[PDB]
Amino acid sequence: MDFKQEVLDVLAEVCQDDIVKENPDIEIFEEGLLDAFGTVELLLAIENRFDILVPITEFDRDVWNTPNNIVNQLSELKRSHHHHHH
Repeated sequence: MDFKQEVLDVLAEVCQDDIVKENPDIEIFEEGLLDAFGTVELLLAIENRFDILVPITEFDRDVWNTPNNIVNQLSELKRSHHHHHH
């Protein structure tokens, strides 16, 4: 499994647009590719696909602002925020 590519695929699914793969420095919020409800859908999908749980209070549109920067944030949280129900 390729974590970066799988994150980008989830993001593209939520945005309904593969522009996030073709232009991985695109400004997702400035370009209107993701809104609040889409953010919630993204964080839910990250939990459902990876068992990584990022609370909405840890999300920041300035930091999670491009596909590449989302991958980077998630890569940093991938151990510390990984759950596995016993």
